Amino acid sequence: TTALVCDNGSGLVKAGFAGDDAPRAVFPSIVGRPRHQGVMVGMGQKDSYVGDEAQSKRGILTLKYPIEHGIITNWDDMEKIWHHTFYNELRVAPEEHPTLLTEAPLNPKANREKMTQIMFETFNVPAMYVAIQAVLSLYASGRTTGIVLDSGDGVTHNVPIYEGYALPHAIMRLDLAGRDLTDYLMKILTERGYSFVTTAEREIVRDIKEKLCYVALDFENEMATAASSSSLEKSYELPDGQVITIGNERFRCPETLFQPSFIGMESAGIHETTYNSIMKCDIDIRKDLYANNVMSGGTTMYPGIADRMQKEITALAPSTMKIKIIAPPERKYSVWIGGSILASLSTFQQMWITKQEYDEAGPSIVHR
Amino acid sequence: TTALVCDNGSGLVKAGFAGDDAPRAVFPSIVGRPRHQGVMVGMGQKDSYVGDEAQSKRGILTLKYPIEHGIITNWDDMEKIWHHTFYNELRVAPEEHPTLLTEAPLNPKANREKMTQIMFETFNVPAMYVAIQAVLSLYASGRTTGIVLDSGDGVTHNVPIYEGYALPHAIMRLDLAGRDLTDYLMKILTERGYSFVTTAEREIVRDIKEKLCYVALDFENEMATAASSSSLEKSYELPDGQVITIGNERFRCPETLFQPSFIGMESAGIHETTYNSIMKCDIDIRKDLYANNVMSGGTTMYPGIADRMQKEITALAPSTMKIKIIAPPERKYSVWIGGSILASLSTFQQMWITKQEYDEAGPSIVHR
Amino acid sequence: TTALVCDNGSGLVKAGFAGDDAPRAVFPSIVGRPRHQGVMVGMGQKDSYVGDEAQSKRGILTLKYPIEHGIITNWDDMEKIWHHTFYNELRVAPEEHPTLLTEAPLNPKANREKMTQIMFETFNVPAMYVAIQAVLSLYASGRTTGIVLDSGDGVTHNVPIYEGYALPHAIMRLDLAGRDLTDYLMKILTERGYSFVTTAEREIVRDIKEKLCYVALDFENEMATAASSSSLEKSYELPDGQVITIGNERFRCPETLFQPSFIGMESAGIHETTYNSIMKCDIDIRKDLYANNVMSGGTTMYPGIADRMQKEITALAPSTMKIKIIAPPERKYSVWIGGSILASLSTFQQMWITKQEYDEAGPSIVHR
Amino acid sequence: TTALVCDNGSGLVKAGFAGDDAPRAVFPSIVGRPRHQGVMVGMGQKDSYVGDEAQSKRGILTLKYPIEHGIITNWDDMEKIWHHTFYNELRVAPEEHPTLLTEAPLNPKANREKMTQIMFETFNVPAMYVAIQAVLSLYASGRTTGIVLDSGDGVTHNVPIYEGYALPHAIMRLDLAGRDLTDYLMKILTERGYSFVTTAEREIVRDIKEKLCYVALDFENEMATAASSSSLEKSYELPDGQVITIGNERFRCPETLFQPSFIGMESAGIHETTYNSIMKCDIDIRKDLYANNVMSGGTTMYPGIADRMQKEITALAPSTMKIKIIAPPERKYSVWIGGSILASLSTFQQMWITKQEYDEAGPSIVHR
Amino acid sequence: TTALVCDNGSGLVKAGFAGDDAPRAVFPSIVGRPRHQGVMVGMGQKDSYVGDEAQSKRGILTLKYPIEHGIITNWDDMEKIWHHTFYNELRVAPEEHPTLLTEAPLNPKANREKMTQIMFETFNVPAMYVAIQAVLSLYASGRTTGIVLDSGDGVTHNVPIYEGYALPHAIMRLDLAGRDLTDYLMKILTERGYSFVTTAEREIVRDIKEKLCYVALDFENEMATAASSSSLEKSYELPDGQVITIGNERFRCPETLFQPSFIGMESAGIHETTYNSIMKCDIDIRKDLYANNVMSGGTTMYPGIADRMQKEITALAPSTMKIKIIAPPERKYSVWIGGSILASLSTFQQMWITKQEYDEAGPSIVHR
Amino acid sequence: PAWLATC
Amino acid sequence: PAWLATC
Amino acid sequence: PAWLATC
Ligand SMILES: Nc1ncnc2c1ncn2[C@@H]1O[C@H](COP(=O)(O)OP(=O)(O)O)[C@@H](O)[C@H]1O
Ligand SMILES: Nc1ncnc2c1ncn2[C@@H]1O[C@H](COP(=O)(O)OP(=O)(O)O)[C@@H](O)[C@H]1O
Ligand SMILES: Nc1ncnc2c1ncn2[C@@H]1O[C@H](COP(=O)(O)OP(=O)(O)O)[C@@H](O)[C@H]1O
Ligand SMILES: Nc1ncnc2c1ncn2[C@@H]1O[C@H](COP(=O)(O)OP(=O)(O)O)[C@@H](O)[C@H]1O
Ligand SMILES: Nc1ncnc2c1ncn2[C@@H]1O[C@H](COP(=O)(O)OP(=O)(O)O)[C@@H](O)[C@H]1O
Ligand SMILES: [Mg+2]
Ligand SMILES: [Mg+2]
Ligand SMILES: [Mg+2]
Ligand SMILES: [Mg+2]
Ligand SMILES: [Mg+2]
Repeated sequence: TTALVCDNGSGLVKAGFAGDDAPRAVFPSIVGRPRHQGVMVGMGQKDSYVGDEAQSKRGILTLKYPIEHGIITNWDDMEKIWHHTFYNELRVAPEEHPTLLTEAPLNPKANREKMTQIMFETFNVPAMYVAIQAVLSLYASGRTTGIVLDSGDGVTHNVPIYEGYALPHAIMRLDLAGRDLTDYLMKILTERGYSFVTTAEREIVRDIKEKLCYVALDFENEMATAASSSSLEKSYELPDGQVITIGNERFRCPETLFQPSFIGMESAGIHETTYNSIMKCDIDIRKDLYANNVMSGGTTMYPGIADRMQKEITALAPSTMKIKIIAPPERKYSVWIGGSILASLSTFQQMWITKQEYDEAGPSIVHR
Repeated sequence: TTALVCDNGSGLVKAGFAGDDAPRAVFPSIVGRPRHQGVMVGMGQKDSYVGDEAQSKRGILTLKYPIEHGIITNWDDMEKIWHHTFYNELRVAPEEHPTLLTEAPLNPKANREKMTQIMFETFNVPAMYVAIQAVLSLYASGRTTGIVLDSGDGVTHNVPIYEGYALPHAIMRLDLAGRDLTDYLMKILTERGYSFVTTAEREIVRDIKEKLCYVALDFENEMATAASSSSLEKSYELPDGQVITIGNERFRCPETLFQPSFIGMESAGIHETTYNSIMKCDIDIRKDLYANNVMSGGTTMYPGIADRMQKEITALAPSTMKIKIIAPPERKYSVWIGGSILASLSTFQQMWITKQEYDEAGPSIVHR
Repeated sequence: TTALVCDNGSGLVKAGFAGDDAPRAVFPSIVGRPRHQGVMVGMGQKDSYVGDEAQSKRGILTLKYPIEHGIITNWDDMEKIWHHTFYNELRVAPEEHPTLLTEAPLNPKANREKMTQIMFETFNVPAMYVAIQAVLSLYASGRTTGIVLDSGDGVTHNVPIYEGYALPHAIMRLDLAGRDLTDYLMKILTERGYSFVTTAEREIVRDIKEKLCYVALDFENEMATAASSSSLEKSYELPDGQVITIGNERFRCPETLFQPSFIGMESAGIHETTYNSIMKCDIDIRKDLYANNVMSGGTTMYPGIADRMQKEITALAPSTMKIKIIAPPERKYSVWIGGSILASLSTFQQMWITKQEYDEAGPSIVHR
Repeated sequence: TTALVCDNGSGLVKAGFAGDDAPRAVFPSIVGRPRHQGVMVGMGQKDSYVGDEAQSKRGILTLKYPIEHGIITNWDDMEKIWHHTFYNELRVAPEEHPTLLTEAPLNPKANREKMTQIMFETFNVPAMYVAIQAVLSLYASGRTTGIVLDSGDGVTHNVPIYEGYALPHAIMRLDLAGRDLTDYLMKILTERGYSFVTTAEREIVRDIKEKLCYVALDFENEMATAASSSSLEKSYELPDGQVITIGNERFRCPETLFQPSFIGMESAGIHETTYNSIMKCDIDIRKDLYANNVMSGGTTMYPGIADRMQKEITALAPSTMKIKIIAPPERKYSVWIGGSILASLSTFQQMWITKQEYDEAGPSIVHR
Repeated sequence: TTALVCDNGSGLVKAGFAGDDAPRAVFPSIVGRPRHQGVMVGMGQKDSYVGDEAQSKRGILTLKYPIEHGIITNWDDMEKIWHHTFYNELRVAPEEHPTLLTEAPLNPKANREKMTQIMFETFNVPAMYVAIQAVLSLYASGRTTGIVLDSGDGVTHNVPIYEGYALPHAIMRLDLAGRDLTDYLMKILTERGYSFVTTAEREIVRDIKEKLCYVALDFENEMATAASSSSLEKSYELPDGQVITIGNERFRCPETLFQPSFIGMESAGIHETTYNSIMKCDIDIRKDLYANNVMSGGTTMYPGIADRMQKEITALAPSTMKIKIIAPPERKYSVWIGGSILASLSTFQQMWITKQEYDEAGPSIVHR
Repeated sequence: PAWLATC
Repeated sequence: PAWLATC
Repeated sequence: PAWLATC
């Protein structure tokens, strides 16, 4: 039977069937529980909500993400997320389909071990596999060489690959992704007089970020332009009909990706991180990596991100090197697309971890 | 057996059986004692009259309400009222029927405690329950989301409810209701030379209010119209054949709901109160509250009250949002209708407080 | 044993036994003394005469009324009249019959105190009671609501009663009654040349008043008619056979009840007094009082009195009020009939004043 | 020029000039008319009498008050009274002095309008003003805070004032004043054997009240004392020389102020009315109101009235409250004295209603 | 010249001179305007009252705070408050002294800009400076390392500081302070029978809070002890002499600081907020922050607050950490004391913003 | 009395 | 009024 | 409330 490809991101769950061009189910990885006392007996007072239903009723719910920084922190809620995915979005019997899951590099081993245990013992999936997200993104890009820059909601990481050979010593990872940008945007919106505090309002700020934010090609010039003219200001209407105006906060929030000091991090920006990763590789490989700089993940969807990345890498890399920032139009689903491509290959059918292998070798088999 | 629903309002008692569409017994919550001395020996004269009989004999009695501002102040009178409604009006044995009572929010605890004690010890009711009036008002409307403005004889309050969850931190209450409007009408009728000072004449003034008062869409425009023409003047015939004419007093009386400063209170009007209650709620549910503004209680029966409230809220709230006020024809009995619906639901049959539970957990059980 | 009931009016004694339909003894309350020298030893002349015998020998006697304006002014004569009533008219033994007496409202307390003292300590009655005449008059009418207009020989008073409760603050009294009309008729009859100056001739004038006087529906029109014609003249025959004719004096005499200014009093008429008494009452009961104007007493026996009172009250009271004046054919004995009814009731038997408690507390008991 | 101050109460007219310490003219508000036939052509019979002229000729006159319960009921008689005041008593040209008038609170609006119209169009005053009597009482008492209990001939009212701010929602008013006490005394004196029925005799009874009545500190104990001893009795000599003895009627008359039920009113006594007025004010105001109970008007001149009021208020109010009652020896003229003080203030000269304003705005100006 | 230090917080204004030990002027940040009609002429009736004057006259005034949650909402009232502070409390010429103000962290920029504009233009101050309150608290404490927890009337915030370096990314702000506790206490007193609804009554509830409330070391056991015994009850006397008894409401009010869900807030308690702020800092800093928890502001004056905070933090923090909370006896004025110290330092004299700099660079200079 | 309606 | 403290 | 958007 066809396999399931489930990209358990920190912010979104993207699930579907191997071979499909786009994921069938795409809902936020959120679990909400009521924070007030119900007073009407006839109402269907369900004790928890997941995904889309949690977004709809977020006014009375407290929302919790079970995944933070690519690490599952609440397993009793991650189980609800997976149960929803299988039984209400895809509406399939998990035991009839092998499942392909994804994880970020340099993650704790216990995360993958617990994931495998839950898949084999609660859903009793026949066979499953766990793949590194950047490799799947490269698969989706349709090339065997390049350096992937995947940034989602919890983690940003780089993975250089040359002719199908991963260079694990050059892997890079930053715990700075869309959620940190959302928190920073919440912080700086306070300057104009808007106060967003509750977990429900964090979703409103996330929507504001997704709609009105962009990356400036030159930060200081953009700040000067904003401070002198109102042409860069936009308006957004909150759910209760009151309208807010956002100015230079539009491009200050994404700027954190290049100046992590904005949020108190000592790390280097994404441009410096990718340049350092490239320099970590062999001298004979760098020329190709410069020209195959792939981008994936939701956080790379800001307009102007590719231009800024190219400009910065050109500033860092030596002259006479040709730098390309490959930014497909479907970056949001590059990981899942690649997983679907990988799951449908005939040569991959021997890589599955079958239930019998798990039983005989134990959870440690997943590190093969 | 069928349950008993008794909406013990501060101005009227409305009692009946669960499942019926309207209350069987509806009489004023009045107790009257003779104030002169009898001289005829062959009569069956009695020391106290209750309900309608007190209204018929009001000429020789001092009428006094046992309930003021939703709080029971005289417990012997209240016991008399309850005895009357159970035996003379409904003609039932209380020990055979569970009784559903009502109360306003933010009332003293001792009120519920003593009500439960009287119901169990004196009338030997098998089980009872005390609900909140605004919640039952929603059942009467069938919906489960909305902000209820209940205005009776003694107390006006707001209760926002969303998806069956009450937001108690947003509940508002004013001690300004039909009683205060009757008193203010008594005060301002003196300007035309009519003097009502006795408690029996307060009933005449209440009838005048119920029959001739209305709410102005624009208060100053009506004030100008009244001074410009007698088109607004109406005549009322007193019990002794006198005919009295009232002009701008028709809409000055109910205007006190929107300008409580007329009676010396610095509280905000009902429109401001409901708007403030809505703004006390989460930003994600305000759109639904604005569109489900429900009205109940007697004092919401003035002609033009709904339009005035809609105009006021529309002024207060931001545009681009549909302000809609639901004013059913049966507003007067909505609380009792809802209590009837609730007492019949099979899901509610486990919420009754049983005598077995009460006589071992103590009077504090009623606060569950 | 049966209880005696006798109302000692200013003009007539009406005595009898409780339960009967009419008083057994009805005689004028006068005491006559001889005023000439006896010149026959064998005549067996009596020192004084009482009642009918005094009326028969009026030629040689000076007649004195012991009661004036419902106040006993001569106690020896009043005791003599009571002795007559008991031992010659009724022929009973007061010691074995409880006696019910009556008096007008707003009377001096000493009057009642000395009345009860004489009753207990002189005649040694077992028990006695003193009742207000208007209440008995209402009893005889067989109703519990109404404003009684009692008008005897000495006093005219109004007593509003609603459902058995008297309103003593609305009681009106007017010291203008049959005797004043008799005196006025004596005065105006001089215009025609007839001079009645002695106490004996006052009785003849009283008989003339009783047999020839009536109330004009419209005083001015009747005066004009009498001036323009002799159609209204009547004739009367004196005891000595001489004949006199009475013209407009027939209706001028009783007109004093409606225009007391004819005899120098500035008090209002009986119609206006009744209206004022009604307006002293609560607004709610005026409608019932207007429809239950009960008449009683001798002076309410003038033909046309009821119609004149209805016309005047209708003129005073507002429209839309049903004004009905109840004037039974037995008005003259209404007080005694009511007293007979009251004394025979079983429930009334607890309200007697037994001689034991009179001795215990003294005459001051009667006011309880 | 000097301003005129006229305190047109129900009982007396107190008129004078602003700045003087006491009213110049103080005469009863009486209009008498002859009620007999003149038989001496040579004498100056005169058609009507006013003030002291009527009082001294009351034998042949019928006396009528144009004011009843603070409301002018006969405007021709009131114009006559004012003409007397201006021309015969003060001997001034009213067109050369501005006049300051007074009226009780909660009066009909037409009362001020007719008063202003008569003053401007009949007497042609240059300017006038209409004040509240209870406010002028504070000016007379020389303080800015306090609750004034003003009780005259027709109306009793309470007015709380704080720091010069009136609390119109707490103003109380009773239609029970000296005239009602006079009528009750007339009624009560009948039970002792004295009959007063004419208008001229009402004045004798009022004089008896002013001379002999007092307020008992403990009513029940006083009643018990008078019933056991004659120490409380006093004797009064009528104009014709008859001497009447008055017993417990001395203090039963003024007791009506504290137990209005004696005269059939169900209102509360003056102590309860004052306490209720205080409890209508804000909780931070009550401390000062309790300590500044100001009394004014004639009916507050009964001996022991202040002590009885203090005792009753202390009983009602909570302990630890310093309840104090201010009873100046000149309580009778406190309203006029305050009017004199006010009319002389320089800061008040802007508040006069000049005839120009009346012409260009009509009577309606007086309600601003 | 000496500099002014004005700590205009949400509840109180604390003003004085730099270098002085304690603030000279301490008055509530209240502006009251009359809410009733004045009737007495002149007598110094002002159109508004400020500070302690408004508190004295709060019975007749409607009180409004110009600052809410640390944000100025009415700039006219704030100009009024500053005018009062400078001219009537301190009695100084603003142009003669440089003034030091304070502000809460994460406030709107427009607030600070408008404050600077008012200070320079309306008051013509020579130079001024705006400081973060938590920083001044450390100056007052006399140490350069620690995490300050400042809880005033409007805001509660945490500011970690290590060796004089702030950590802006770890600053936490919580819009829950003394005013919210006052409102919760007002709501919670109703269940016991007492109603406080007016602005003036809100000041009485604040006094009850400041006098009778305390923080329980173990909330559940404290609730049980209160329920099972009356040993915890206290009595408080209202201005009108009424005595109220308060039980478990004493510690349920400040318990909201640790369970904001009591007032419907989704945020975490102050202990959780401080722990989260500490965990936001670098691993090498946390040891010094755990031992230097500095409390400040009025709302940290509840008895037992320090013990509860220490217990909770020790529960959250790992063992082997020396949790220590510094609570000086004068926390209320710690911000002002720090401002006094800061303004006196010689090294600070270059930080003043002179009017030259302000007008040559615009308001934005204040953000440097 | 002396008013316009009641009393 | 009809409460326990204020009103 | 006192702010500009929420609260
Ligand atoms: N159009 C957009 N512009 C900017 N950011 C976006 C956009 N769409 C999504 N994002 C961000 O991407 C994050 C999720 O990215 P994605 O990688 O698809 O999910 P996950 O991070 O769970 O793998 C969200 O937190 C959101 O803030
Ligand atoms: N048609 C009407 N118009 C205006 N007011 C009304 C009308 N009917 C009733 N009322 C007012 O409503 C009050 C009673 O309302 P309701 O809520 O039914 O009783 P309760 O207040 O006891 O719950 C009465 O005091 C009366 O003044
Ligand atoms: N038929 C009559 N018409 C008019 N007046 C009458 C008539 N009969 C009696 N009266 C008057 O009624 C008076 C007696 O009234 P009554 O009530 O019977 O006795 P009292 O007044 O003594 O109680 C007599 O003085 C007489 O003048
Ligand atoms: N010394 C007194 N003792 C008792 N009552 C008095 C006294 N003096 C006057 N009165 C009563 O007060 C009334 C007049 O009071 P006042 O306030 O002067 O009149 P008004 O305010 O109606 O002009 C009179 O009707 C009288 O009955
Ligand atoms: N002794 C006390 N106990 C508890 N709370 C207090 C005490 N004193 C003051 N408060 C609270 O502190 C608040 C004022 O705190 P403070 O920081 O001094 O002023 P501001 O909030 O203006 O900075 C007041 O609203 C009050 O409720
Ligand atoms: Mg991803
Ligand atoms: Mg109701
Ligand atoms: Mg009779
Ligand atoms: Mg007066
Ligand atoms: Mg502070």
